[PDB]
Amino acid sequence: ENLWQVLNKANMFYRIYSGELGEELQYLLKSCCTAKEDVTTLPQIYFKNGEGYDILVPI
RNA sequence: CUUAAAGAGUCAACCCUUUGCUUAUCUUCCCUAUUUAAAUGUUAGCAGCCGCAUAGGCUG
Repeated sequence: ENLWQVLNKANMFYRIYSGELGEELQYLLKSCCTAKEDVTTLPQIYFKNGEGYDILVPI
């Protein structure tokens, strides 16, 4: 199994997330938990937010 | 300015063959269709003869 199987059974990602297996592991997990952004080849719609619109990109 | 914006699914074909749904059946008794009454509505628009008339008159 790759990392995707082991992190997703028996609530293992929440176990590393709440640090039952270690706070330095919490760090390792969060070092991979980042927000990378790209808006190309994605839908961009307008949603009314009250007297104006927001360009929502639904992911 | 709508998970906005955009897009060629194309092609091809042997469903075969086989077959016993036969067998025997009581439908059946019953019994009131009874009674009337204008056909009226002129109920016919005819037969000859006087005539050129299929115009018009006469005769019963």
